[PDB]
Amino acid sequence: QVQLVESGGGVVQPGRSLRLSCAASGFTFRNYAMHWVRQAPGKGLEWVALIKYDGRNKYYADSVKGRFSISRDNSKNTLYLEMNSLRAEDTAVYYCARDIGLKGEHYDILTAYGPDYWGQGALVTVSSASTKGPSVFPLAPSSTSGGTAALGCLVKDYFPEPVTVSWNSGALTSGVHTFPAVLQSSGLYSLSSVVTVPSSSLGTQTYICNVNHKPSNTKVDKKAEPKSC
Amino acid sequence: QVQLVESGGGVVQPGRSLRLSCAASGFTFRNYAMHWVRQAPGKGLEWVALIKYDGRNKYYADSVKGRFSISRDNSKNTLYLEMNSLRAEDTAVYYCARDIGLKGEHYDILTAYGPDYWGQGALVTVSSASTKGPSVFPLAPSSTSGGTAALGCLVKDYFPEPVTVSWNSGALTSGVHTFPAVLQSSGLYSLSSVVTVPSSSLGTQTYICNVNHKPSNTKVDKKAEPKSC
Amino acid sequence: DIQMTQSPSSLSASVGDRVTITCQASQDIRNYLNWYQQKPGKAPKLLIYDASNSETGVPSRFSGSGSGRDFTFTISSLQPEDVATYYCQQHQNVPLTTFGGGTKVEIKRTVAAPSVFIFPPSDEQLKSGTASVVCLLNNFYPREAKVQWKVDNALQSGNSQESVTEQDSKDSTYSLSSTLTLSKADYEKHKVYACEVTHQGLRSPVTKSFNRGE
Amino acid sequence: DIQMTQSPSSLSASVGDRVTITCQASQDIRNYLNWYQQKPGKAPKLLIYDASNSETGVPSRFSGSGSGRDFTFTISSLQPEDVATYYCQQHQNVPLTTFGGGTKVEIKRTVAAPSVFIFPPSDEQLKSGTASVVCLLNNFYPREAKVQWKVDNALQSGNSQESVTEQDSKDSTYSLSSTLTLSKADYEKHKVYACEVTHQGLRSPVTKSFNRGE
Amino acid sequence: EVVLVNVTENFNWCKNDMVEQMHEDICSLWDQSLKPCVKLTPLCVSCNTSVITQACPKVSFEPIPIHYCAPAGFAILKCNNKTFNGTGPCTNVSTVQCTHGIRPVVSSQLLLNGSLAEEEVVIRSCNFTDNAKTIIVQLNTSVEINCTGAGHCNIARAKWNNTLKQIASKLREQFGNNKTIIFKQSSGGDPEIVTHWFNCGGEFFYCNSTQLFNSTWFNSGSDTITLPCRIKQIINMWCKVGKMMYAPPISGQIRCSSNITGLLLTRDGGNSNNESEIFRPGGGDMRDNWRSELYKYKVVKIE
Amino acid sequence: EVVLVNVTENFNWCKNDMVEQMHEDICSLWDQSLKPCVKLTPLCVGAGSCNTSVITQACPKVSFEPIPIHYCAPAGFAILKCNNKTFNGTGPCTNVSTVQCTHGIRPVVSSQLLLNGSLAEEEVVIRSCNFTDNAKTIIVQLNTSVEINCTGAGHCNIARAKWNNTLKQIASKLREQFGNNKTIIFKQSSGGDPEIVTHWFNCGGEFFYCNSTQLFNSTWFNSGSDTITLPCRIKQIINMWCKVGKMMYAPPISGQIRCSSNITGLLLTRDGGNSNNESEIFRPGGGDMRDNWRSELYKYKVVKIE
Ligand SMILES: *[C@@H]1O[C@H](CO)[C@@H](O)[C@H](O)[C@H]1NC(C)=O
Ligand SMILES: *[C@@H]1O[C@H](CO)[C@@H](O)[C@H](O)[C@H]1NC(C)=O
Ligand SMILES: *[C@@H]1O[C@H](CO)[C@@H](O)[C@H](O)[C@H]1NC(C)=O
Ligand SMILES: *[C@@H]1O[C@H](CO)[C@@H](O)[C@H](O)[C@H]1NC(C)=O
Ligand SMILES: *[C@@H]1O[C@H](CO)[C@@H](O)[C@H](O)[C@H]1NC(C)=O
Ligand SMILES: *[C@@H]1O[C@H](CO)[C@@H](O)[C@H](O)[C@H]1NC(C)=O
Ligand SMILES: *[C@@H]1O[C@H](CO)[C@@H](O)[C@H](O)[C@H]1NC(C)=O
Ligand SMILES: *[C@@H]1O[C@H](CO)[C@@H](O)[C@H](O)[C@H]1NC(C)=O
Ligand SMILES: *[C@@H]1O[C@H](CO)[C@@H](O)[C@H](O)[C@H]1NC(C)=O
Ligand SMILES: *[C@@H]1O[C@H](CO)[C@@H](O)[C@H](O)[C@H]1NC(C)=O
Ligand SMILES: *[C@@H]1O[C@H](CO)[C@@H](O)[C@H](O)[C@H]1NC(C)=O
Ligand SMILES: *[C@@H]1O[C@H](CO)[C@@H](O)[C@H](O)[C@H]1NC(C)=O
Ligand SMILES: *[C@@H]1O[C@H](CO)[C@@H](O)[C@H](O)[C@H]1NC(C)=O
Ligand SMILES: *[C@@H]1O[C@H](CO)[C@@H](O)[C@H](O)[C@H]1NC(C)=O
Ligand SMILES: *[C@@H]1O[C@H](CO)[C@@H](O)[C@H](O)[C@H]1NC(C)=O
Ligand SMILES: *[C@@H]1O[C@H](CO)[C@@H](O)[C@H](O)[C@H]1NC(C)=O
Ligand SMILES: *[C@@H]1O[C@H](CO)[C@@H](O)[C@H](O)[C@H]1NC(C)=O
Ligand SMILES: *[C@@H]1O[C@H](CO)[C@@H](O)[C@H](O)[C@H]1NC(C)=O
Ligand SMILES: *[C@@H]1O[C@H](CO)[C@@H](O)[C@H](O)[C@H]1NC(C)=O
Ligand SMILES: *[C@@H]1O[C@H](CO)[C@@H](O)[C@H](O)[C@H]1NC(C)=O
Ligand SMILES: *[C@@H]1O[C@H](CO)[C@@H](O)[C@H](O)[C@H]1NC(C)=O
Ligand SMILES: *[C@@H]1O[C@H](CO)[C@@H](O)[C@H](O)[C@H]1NC(C)=O
Ligand SMILES: *[C@@H]1O[C@H](CO)[C@@H](O)[C@H](O)[C@H]1NC(C)=O
Ligand SMILES: *[C@@H]1O[C@H](CO)[C@@H](O)[C@H](O)[C@H]1NC(C)=O
Ligand SMILES: *[C@@H]1O[C@H](CO)[C@@H](O)[C@H](O)[C@H]1NC(C)=O
Ligand SMILES: *[C@@H]1O[C@H](CO)[C@@H](O)[C@H](O)[C@H]1NC(C)=O
Ligand SMILES: *[C@@H]1O[C@H](CO)[C@@H](O)[C@H](O)[C@H]1NC(C)=O
Ligand SMILES: *[C@@H]1O[C@H](CO)[C@@H](O)[C@H](O)[C@H]1NC(C)=O
Repeated sequence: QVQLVESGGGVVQPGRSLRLSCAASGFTFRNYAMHWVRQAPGKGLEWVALIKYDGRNKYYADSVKGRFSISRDNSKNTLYLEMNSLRAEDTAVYYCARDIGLKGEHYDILTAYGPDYWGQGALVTVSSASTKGPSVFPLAPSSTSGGTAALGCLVKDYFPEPVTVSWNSGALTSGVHTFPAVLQSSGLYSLSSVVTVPSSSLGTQTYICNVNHKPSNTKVDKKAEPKSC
Repeated sequence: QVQLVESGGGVVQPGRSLRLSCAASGFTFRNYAMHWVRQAPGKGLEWVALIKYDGRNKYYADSVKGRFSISRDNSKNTLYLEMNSLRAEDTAVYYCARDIGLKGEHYDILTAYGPDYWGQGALVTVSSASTKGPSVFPLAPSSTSGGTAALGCLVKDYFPEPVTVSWNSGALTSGVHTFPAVLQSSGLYSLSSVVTVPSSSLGTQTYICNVNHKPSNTKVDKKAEPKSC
Repeated sequence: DIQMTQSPSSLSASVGDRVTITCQASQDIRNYLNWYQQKPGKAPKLLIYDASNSETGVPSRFSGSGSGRDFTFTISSLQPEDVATYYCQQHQNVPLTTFGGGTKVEIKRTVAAPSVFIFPPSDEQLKSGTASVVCLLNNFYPREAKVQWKVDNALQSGNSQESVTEQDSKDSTYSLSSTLTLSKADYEKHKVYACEVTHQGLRSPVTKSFNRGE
Repeated sequence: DIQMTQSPSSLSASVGDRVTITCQASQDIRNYLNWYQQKPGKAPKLLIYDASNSETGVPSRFSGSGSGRDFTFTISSLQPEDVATYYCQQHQNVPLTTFGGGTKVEIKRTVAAPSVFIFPPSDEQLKSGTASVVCLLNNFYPREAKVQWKVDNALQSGNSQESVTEQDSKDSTYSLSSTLTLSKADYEKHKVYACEVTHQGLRSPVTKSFNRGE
Repeated sequence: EVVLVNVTENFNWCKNDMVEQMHEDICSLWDQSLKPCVKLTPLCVSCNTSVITQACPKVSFEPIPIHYCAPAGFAILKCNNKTFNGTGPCTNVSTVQCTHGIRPVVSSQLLLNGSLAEEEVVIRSCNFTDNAKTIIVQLNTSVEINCTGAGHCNIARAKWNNTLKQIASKLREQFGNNKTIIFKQSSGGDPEIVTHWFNCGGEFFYCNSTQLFNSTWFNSGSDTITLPCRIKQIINMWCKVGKMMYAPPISGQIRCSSNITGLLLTRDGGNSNNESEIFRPGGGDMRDNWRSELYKYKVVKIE
Repeated sequence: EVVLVNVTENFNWCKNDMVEQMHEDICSLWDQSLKPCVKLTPLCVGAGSCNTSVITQACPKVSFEPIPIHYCAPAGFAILKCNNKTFNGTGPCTNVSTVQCTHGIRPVVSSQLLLNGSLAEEEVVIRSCNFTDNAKTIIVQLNTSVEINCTGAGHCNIARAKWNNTLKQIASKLREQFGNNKTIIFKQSSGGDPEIVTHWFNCGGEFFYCNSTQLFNSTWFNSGSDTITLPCRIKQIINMWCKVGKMMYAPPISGQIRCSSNITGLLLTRDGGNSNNESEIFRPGGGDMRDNWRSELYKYKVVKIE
């Protein structure tokens, strides 16, 4: 159960500082080097920082030298990365990764051998804006209506990313299409989520829109149902 | 979510008695008349019994008058039908149905207006035989083997009907062909279930035969895989 | 106690066509008549209620008409999945009654060839004692098809049962299954097990063989 | 500090085909090179480590080769879900580096028609003040598709945003979403809201309309 | 009869055996009734004289009041609190040997020939929080409803509209003072519970009460509403005490059409808790009917 | 120096500030060492006439040897020393001495194997800050040293017979701590940075990384060559050089210091969870130098001289 969970995502205004963590588990943490890697929204992967097992030797990218600080508490199996003087360009997703050990297929003693397991990421947005809750509205079916019908939800006016949508508490996956968020003119995001179901079951089944904007402790649940009384 | 679930199917020897139920939900049960309808295996639909909302007035077919008893507990939203002196000819599928209300059809006042929602049925077999578990065997592919290949399972030697087969926990429908059961000379049933898949995926995919003979609490899962070591 | 008549008992009809079913009651029942549709295996469905009313959700192509003793169910444009058995019911009186067996509509389509497969007995089954050899004819039309069995070129009889699905809802094609059951003792004996099939759209009998190796 | 080059930047390829990606380092890095695969949205995955080694669990069809300054990632038989962005990384030195953006592989399949839907503004939303009308194009290929808006036959502009998923992993089909945002004041005005879509595999522009009379 | 002074007792109408008894036993019973008048019409040829004649011969059958009388050694406690709710202690109590005059009338949705509330409109429920439990409305002003055998019932629309308002308001007063109250037709079911079903001795009326329950309240045609009716006989609903069956009066015999004094509403629950509440015509359960009249009684031992 | 009579004190080696100090401060330090020998050969002239003999001095090679470091109790304090030959660290010692200085410790950075250390006096000893915590490192202390010959060429040699026997003794003393009828299994490191996966150690300036997979690959109580040779990688690590203030101390050059030493201890780590049935699994551990220092400082504690 090799797991790396990042925590400490959220917002932070240009100039301030933030510290992210990585709760590692399922492998002797105090024996592996750990990596921080970030990814500008829509752009490629950029290696940020490294730290050897004992916590001594640290290695940084030129794009952060003197602003970021990698560290670790081998007693709480947690990896840390504090960032100072955050610019608009630091707005990215931040992954932590475990460096492959020293497998027999290697034969020389290098500084790092590369990441193998990554965390599921933690979104950090450098904005002088404020957070906001999502307003959830239904998209109901209609009346060919003798085959398959499509319904869904509308998550509108929120900040920042993301908002993980699921259906029937996860009991419905095939057919789901959660769209990428769109940046409106009001600086607020918005996305839709649809699904395809047999119209021969638009009267004997229940569907639930499970929105979850965690950065604002929002957890809405809305019901999709046909109209006409 | 208008649902009618029958329960109490199974076996019963000629002369004995059985009582079936119908868990109704998604509509004020205490306001509708309820129907019992049966269907001899392979034959047409035969209306068996009716009961008005309050449970007072009951109406029976001549094919049961004095043997069957329809009733209801408007407090448990359940409909009941107890059957005495079961013959070999009572071996059938038993549906419960909700009588259409009094739609604004301009209308006159009738005893019944006909069923609209039916239950998914409950199989009752009047046999002096005993139940038995299914033995599940694989049908593996082969080596044109550069296009599409067919595999499946073999559910053999069981009793009584039915045995609902699915694939990959329901995550595979298109291509499925569950055949009607065949009555062997040993009084035991048997059916097959096949499916068509791309032979360009007979090495990177997993298929699962999900048998479920509920009358004997059997739930086997078997793996389909090519041979040659 | 009212006797109901339907016509025809069964009918073949190409997709896109218009199917007409007539209902005829022994005595005047005004417009108190419902039409039900039962697909293969599934549970019945209400399509039309009181002679000429469409249920909600029911496809746009289903309609009803009539009153008195003469009624008429009608699919404007047959679709592949409309293949089912259709019943008419009267509620002018109890007991309720229909034409037992109703009307079975089936699709007529373009003759399609039967992709034939053959599966030898599973090892797990050679243990139990009885060996069952299967034979598949997949997605074909029409339903008529002769299947034969051969062991070392020796035609078998009596020891064979077959089972064929009802007409597909998507491509209107049947699928057949023939099983040859023999004890483990009569199995070890012979080496070459075969399966000869004959279908209209199959210019000449196809075969599928093997042996207890590979 | 080593510069990494990948080729191609992007590539379309039919399922079943063999995809080849090349990596080229500014200086000799022996065999110290890893290949990573990042599906849409998900987090990166290790496929090959040290030039030519398969991680455990990694599918059987992924391989690597090379040494020095020339490397080569290779999918023997592309599968529908192999659609992702692929990065190569070097660890002969710090800082670690890749080709920023790597190689985006996408599937080429059979042109599929866009099942189009249209959902009017929820009542719960007419209250908040702003009315958002949606429009769905489901499971279609290719990605190119013109969507248009019409109110009482009056083409709109500027007030429309669209959002399209990345290529599906099962059926390799995109899905598009176009939203028309107008205040409750500009909504009550017009009666017939429409949605005209144009897709390659759509012989002629499809439409979906309605009104505030449900 | 004898009003108890300062004494308070405990009532619980939803556990009141009178209702059960009164419901198992008890038939309607009609007696012949003569309602004579005179017509005096002028005789002009000089308008000297005038001919007085008696002429309202029509003999009609009228319902006979039934009283539940406390058994030997027991008595009936009667709440005099003009706006009592059924459960709880009554601070004003009487002791009577017999209940008031109840004229049994089978019906759903509308309560006919019943007792009007003394002060303001009253609504009651065995449990307001349980949407299944039937709500019993008791107007303080009766709404006349004219039903002819021809097959229709008439109601002054103005009088009904106003009656609705009063009900809606007393519901708005039970489910949040700023809620929109909606009346909708029955959700569906057997004819008896979907139509305004009631007896006219032997004959049963089924009435399309869809026009009575079709309005929204506090949401910022003709002068007389006419309901379509079907009229069917129901022998199995005739009084059957032992071997004897009691055939009610024949037709034009009994005078159909009465006074609405109550309603039987049922509340729509679930996802109906926010912008508004929805109520539909209910009943079909006669015990609810009997409670409408027996809420203020309880049988006890005379100590 | 002065053995306390009848007096007993409380020790707790897992809370011993000597270890922390000794670990923050303290470098290795090498001094030149002359190990001269004399050869004498007979002078045969004709036949049987070996009347004379020629004595001559040999063995010029100057090598650098590690200088012993002693931790000395500060002014006004002293060091309490356990003499109980099989002490476990925590608890009261019934036999105690008072010394001004600890014994001679020759600091040697390493993981998995403890080099140039103090052998246990009686039998093999195993220690842990908490045996029930699989994370806590197990410190083994042999009572017989295993010679290990490492050449700069890039390999280390160990008499297989001597190792096999050393394993048995360890396995047995573990079987004695985790159920007398358990199968003891030694397996290679589960993986990690090179320093903790290989037998990593210093030879002054230069660092050896050794494939100790052949040392930890056996099952015990489950009823090749005469010399094991370990593959080695030799890398320099300046950042691991002694840095006191402005000065950096460059250790001796190469053939200068004599690589290869005596194994006197091990650093095992136990596999927990599921492996709590019939057998237990131990893998080479360490990489945490505080564990190393504890291996030598278990029997000391600093106190005020009253
Ligand atoms: C060292 O060599 C052994 C034996 O060949 C091999 O199994 C292993 O891969 C190597 N150990 C490590 C961790 O490199
Ligand atoms: C009754 O008639 C009205 C029109 O007068 C119609 O709208 C409604 O559907 C009918 N209601 C019922 C339940 O029959
Ligand atoms: C009833 O209450 C009144 C007023 O509180 C009190 O004065 C009186 O004593 C009580 N009853 C009688 C019988 O007087
Ligand atoms: C009348 O009823 C109300 C409400 O149930 C109750 O609170 C009050 O005590 C009663 N008042 C009288 C006059 O007894
Ligand atoms: C009746 O009155 C009592 C208090 O007099 C009160 O507790 C109870 O809630 C009332 N019942 C109803 C149904 O309002
Ligand atoms: C009791 O009832 C009378 C009328 O019957 C009325 O004056 C008042 O409600 C009650 N009187 C008392 C004792 O408070
Ligand atoms: C009847 O009661 C209502 C309160 O629901 C009140 O507004 C109305 O004035 C009363 N009418 C009469 C005449 O008592
Ligand atoms: C009424 O019903 C609700 C819901 O069923 C229940 O929680 C409540 O306890 C009941 N009230 C009383 C007084 O019994
Ligand atoms: C019913 O008839 C009466 C005459 O007895 C008349 O006064 C009343 O207005 C009629 N009712 C309605 C509401 O039409
Ligand atoms: C009562 O009914 C009339 C129609 O007769 C309607 O116009 C009016 O809004 C209603 N008035 C009330 C009581 O609000
Ligand atoms: C129902 O009420 C609506 C709105 O009040 C009105 O437009 C219509 O006349 C009524 N229709 C029926 C079915 O009675
Ligand atoms: C709240 O109450 C008022 C009556 O005072 C009503 O008219 C209004 O519609 C209610 N609010 C809404 C809009 O639901
Ligand atoms: C209601 O009462 C009146 C007058 O007492 C009577 O003529 C009529 O028949 C009664 N209505 C019913 C439905 O019993
Ligand atoms: C309604 O009640 C009044 C007063 O009792 C009566 O005059 C009228 O005739 C009644 N209507 C019917 C139809 O009973
Ligand atoms: C409707 O629902 C909310 C909970 O979502 C509840 O707290 C409240 O009663 C209603 N909201 C408002 C605006 O009153
Ligand atoms: C110290 O302990 C020993 C053994 O228990 C005891 O015999 C002796 O009397 C004690 N003190 C001395 C030094 O005599
Ligand atoms: C030394 O310590 C051990 C426990 O580890 C104890 O059993 C033994 O008795 C002690 N030695 C002496 C001679 O007291
Ligand atoms: C270690 O030895 C001491 C004696 O010095 C003994 O009292 C204690 O039980 C042992 N402690 C542990 C944890 O092994
Ligand atoms: C104390 O240590 C010495 C050995 O150094 C020896 O006398 C014995 O182990 C201990 N003495 C006692 C108290 O028995
Ligand atoms: C060292 O101790 C062990 C017990 O762990 C014993 O087997 C071995 O013979 C001892 N060696 C010597 C020479 O003391
Ligand atoms: C020893 O280890 C166990 C198991 O983790 C732990 O629960 C216990 O607290 C530890 N004891 C001490 C004193 O650390
Ligand atoms: C280590 O060196 C010694 C000589 O000092 C030699 O005898 C021994 O064989 C070497 N190591 C082994 C055991 O191979
Ligand atoms: C010691 O090692 C040899 C191989 O060198 C092995 O065969 C034998 O089993 C071991 N003997 C002991 C001490 O158990
Ligand atoms: C462990 O020892 C076995 C022989 O007992 C040998 O085949 C194998 O190479 C060793 N395992 C590893 C991981 O090197
Ligand atoms: C003890 O050792 C044997 C191996 O010789 C092992 O197989 C067995 O499980 C152990 N006995 C038990 C169960 O105590
Ligand atoms: C260990 O000790 C010997 C002799 O003191 C020395 O020559 C050698 O350098 C040391 N080995 C290590 C690795 O420190
Ligand atoms: C190893 O151990 C012995 C002391 O027991 C020593 O004489 C020998 O020279 C040592 N060898 C090394 C390499 O230090
Ligand atoms: C514990 O014993 C069982 C039974 O022999 C064995 O299968 C299992 O692998 C052992 N546990 C571990 C972690 O080795």
